[PDB]
Amino acid sequence: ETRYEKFLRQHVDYPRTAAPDTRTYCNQMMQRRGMTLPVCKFTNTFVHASAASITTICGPGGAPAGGNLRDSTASFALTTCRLQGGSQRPPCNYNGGTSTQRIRIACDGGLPVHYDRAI
Repeated sequence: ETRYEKFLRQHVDYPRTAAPDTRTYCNQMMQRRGMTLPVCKFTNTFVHASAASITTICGPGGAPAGGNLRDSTASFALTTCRLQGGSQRPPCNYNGGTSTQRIRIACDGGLPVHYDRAI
């Protein structure tokens, strides 16, 4: 898996996957996307924009933010999932919120490789 593919798998959900509520969205998506084995990932943001929309952050669609970090020009629909309690052992239960925010990602060679935070 390329670092780019890992970024899409972990952080890109577009169009947004339908779910009954955000807790269920998080529970389903964290598992579907490979983030609950072998341990529960503590937190993860899904960005609801295309790979192309996010990739431009690394170039004309974003701005330098120190080191290899870039801030997006655009605000994006986001869902943020945070693990209930503190244990890495499954079962992995999540809570979640949604927002519309600019984002700060790490780029390498013009492509996204990590999600840093919402701005």
